[PDB]
Amino acid sequence: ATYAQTLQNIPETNVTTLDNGLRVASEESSQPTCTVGVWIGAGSRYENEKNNGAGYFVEHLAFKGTKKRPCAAFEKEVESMGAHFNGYTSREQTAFYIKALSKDMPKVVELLADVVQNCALEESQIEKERGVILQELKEMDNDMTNVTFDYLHATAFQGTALARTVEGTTENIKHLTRADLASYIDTHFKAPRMVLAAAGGISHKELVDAARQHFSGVSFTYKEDAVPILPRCRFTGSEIRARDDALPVAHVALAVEGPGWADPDNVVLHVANAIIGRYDRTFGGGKHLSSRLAALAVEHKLCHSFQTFNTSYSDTGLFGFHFVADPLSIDDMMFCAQGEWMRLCTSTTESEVKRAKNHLRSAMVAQLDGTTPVCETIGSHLLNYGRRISLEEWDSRISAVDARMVRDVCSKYIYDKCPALAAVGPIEQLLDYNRIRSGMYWI
Amino acid sequence: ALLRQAYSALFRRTSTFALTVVLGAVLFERAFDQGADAIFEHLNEGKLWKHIKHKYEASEE
Amino acid sequence: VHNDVTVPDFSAYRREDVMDATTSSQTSSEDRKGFSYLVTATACVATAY
Repeated sequence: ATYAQTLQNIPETNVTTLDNGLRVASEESSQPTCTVGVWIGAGSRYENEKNNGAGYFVEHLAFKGTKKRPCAAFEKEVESMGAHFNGYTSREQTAFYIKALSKDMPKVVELLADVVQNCALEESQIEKERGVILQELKEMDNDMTNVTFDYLHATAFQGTALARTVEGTTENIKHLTRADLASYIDTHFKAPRMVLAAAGGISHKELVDAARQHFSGVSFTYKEDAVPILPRCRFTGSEIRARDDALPVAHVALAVEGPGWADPDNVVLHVANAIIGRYDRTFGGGKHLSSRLAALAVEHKLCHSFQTFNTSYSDTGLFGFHFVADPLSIDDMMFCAQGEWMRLCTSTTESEVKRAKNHLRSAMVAQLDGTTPVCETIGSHLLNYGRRISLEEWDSRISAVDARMVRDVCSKYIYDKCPALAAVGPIEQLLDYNRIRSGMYWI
Repeated sequence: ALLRQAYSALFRRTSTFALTVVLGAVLFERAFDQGADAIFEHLNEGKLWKHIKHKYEASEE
Repeated sequence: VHNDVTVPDFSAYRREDVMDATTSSQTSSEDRKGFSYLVTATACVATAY
């Protein structure tokens, strides 16, 4: 029963829209258990300077209870049905979802609706979470990788909204008002911008009837039905070096502006990132690993790890790589890294893309390893790509990619481009933007 | 857009850049050398053997 | 905390074509690069001469 076929067999993802704008979608499996959630098209990018951190503060309350069912009432009801509720909030995408028995499919939707709509926002709890978020910041600040990507955005998108952290400023957390969290919810958590997605043993029809029932938003004026278009974020070849010779290792991330969800090149970009891949000191492969960079990394003890990435966004994106190294091998590593990038633009081989494509498909499949991940793909696809994109399609697109294509596309986005750099730790060895800028050409 | 076209077609690829420099010099040379001489000779009219020449060059006998 | 860190403002130095934080800097890139590389290319021509 060849791969090809198993692909065209996976049940189609159904989507139906309500009069309020809400879009309900789902992929039905025989699974006795399931996952359902609302993927809102909101994040820190929608926040401005005065409320940076709202969507995150709000994330901390969508679970402390609603108007109808207060704290214990909510938790008790949810804990007692063996369900798992949890979510997240990115720069331009927020999500809240539950993992429950396909049986409870309809009661969950009710619960979801009650959260996005009737958050209690108990002004008593607010002051508590305020101290919690402040505490999580102290912690997240010790996560070099995070510090490094935030900074990456901080300078690559300096001057724009995309250059803000999701968690927000220490001041905003200390001062946001119930009212602020209030309007945040009112302004963003809106039907035409939300997506009720589900995966598992669930009837799409049953799913949508339940949606109609509690997700009964009303829309009178045109304004309400409209989805705002965010102001464009300006990428800037720049660098931010936060140095502290006291930290054990050093983090380095370099990137170029990426196209954005909609753009087909992304496929090619992924196939490329698939060649250089990623590495880490516990990869059994060793000196024989296929990725030259990885291989080089191993042969020269160049880094405790490295990883490529193609972080997409609506209108923009970040295509780069990140590596952790010892103070004294930062240069050799950076050198080799740009080396492979230049190689991508100038000499990618068919054999490489062949391996890359296979590896990619495999990752593509792992993206749908369970109701939750599958669900996450739906919520995001609709939200980002507008519709759903089947593995059969992705797989198609991927197959079209070839060396020539990789080189052209990579040259297009990499060659002779002013990159964005972020470095943290004992970064004295790696140095000079110029020296790095010249690494952008010839290979 | 010359800057774009120029960049896009000459300055981007390290090779085309080099060739452009070679080609450049060539055209630049001719142009420069000619004009330079022109300016010099002009500032020195009738004083150069170029100018005097004809009075004795296959002019007598 | 690293969240309180902002890249400063570089308007006093930015090239007129990338001053507006809401315009894809990319469109003006080929010129910004085209111009500078032209200077260089010319310098090479001169030296070559």
